[PDB]
Amino acid sequence: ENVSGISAYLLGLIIGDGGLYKLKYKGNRSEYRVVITAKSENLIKQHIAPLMQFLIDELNVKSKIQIVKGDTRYELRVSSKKLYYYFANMLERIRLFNMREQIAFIKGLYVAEGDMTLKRLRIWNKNKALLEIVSRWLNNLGVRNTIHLDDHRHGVYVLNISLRDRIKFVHTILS
DNA sequence: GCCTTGCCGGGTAA
DNA sequence: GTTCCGGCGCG
DNA sequence: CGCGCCGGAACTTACCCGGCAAGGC
Ligand SMILES: [Cl-]
Ligand SMILES: [Mn+2]
Repeated sequence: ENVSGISAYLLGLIIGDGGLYKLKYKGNRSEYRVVITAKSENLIKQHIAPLMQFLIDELNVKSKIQIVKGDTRYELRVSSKKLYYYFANMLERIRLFNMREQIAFIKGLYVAEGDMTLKRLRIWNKNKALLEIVSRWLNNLGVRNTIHLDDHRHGVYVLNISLRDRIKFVHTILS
């Protein structure tokens, strides 16, 4: 479906450059947040937000897309119990993504946490198990890759995509 | 040569 | 990237 | 009383970038 794909992509952005938060305030107040942060307000307004808005319309979510200016980056924020569980449940069923979703999701994760220089093809994350999942999808799409611990200061692993397959990767995934 | 990729420090964009 | 804050709405 | 959407803001740190050098054809 068109929404499952846009969903997979947004989840990549979210995991890569934002998050999902179940907040608890005093006294017994709460909030659920779907967040993507970025340096460029323009990317957020022009590229990311129209995608999220579509998803919101599609799910009859009522919350508004908030764009908040932070000291170091802009934050897209949807304050919504519904949107939150939607993405959170999807994250839990990640291993079952089909090809369409796999691709969309890797695209989102790469845009967010990849080497966009493209001189090398790399993805960074502290979650090894998440990288191992991506690694297998790639291998099965004919894109060889390795994982090792890149940054010993912060426990950040890198998924390195063999440049022998640079073309199949840039073409297949970053479409 | 040249290409690839593991290594590792800077500092800003998460 | 994450979690405080004070606000508000609502059964 | 209990919870869930707003609008920030302060707070922390995980990324991305990019030079180097070892191994391979
Ligand atoms: Cl995971
Ligand atoms: Mn990023």
